[PDB]
Amino acid sequence: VKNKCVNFNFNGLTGTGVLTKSNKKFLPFQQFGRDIVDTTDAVRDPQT
Amino acid sequence: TTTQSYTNSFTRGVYYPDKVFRSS
Ligand SMILES: *[C@@H]1O[C@H](CO)[C@@H](O)[C@H](O)[C@H]1NC(C)=O
Repeated sequence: VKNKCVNFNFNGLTGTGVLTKSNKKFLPFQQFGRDIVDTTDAVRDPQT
Repeated sequence: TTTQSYTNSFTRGVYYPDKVFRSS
């Protein structure tokens, strides 16, 4: 479910927040996301 | 047979340390 506050357990990465579609350019080997202060930003859906 | 001449690597041989996307 997107555009709604949900607890996520993406591949063992636990957390809380809101998810949606993105236009990122993940390289095929890229799996996680982060920012300049090292906080997980984007998670590649393991089943999508 | 083979040779063992020496050259400079210049700026080359940098990989992605992790599998974590980053921008700007
Ligand atoms: C997940 O597995 C199902 C069952 O084999 C398959 O139909 C689907 O395409 C798979 N999806 C991914 C992203 O691997």
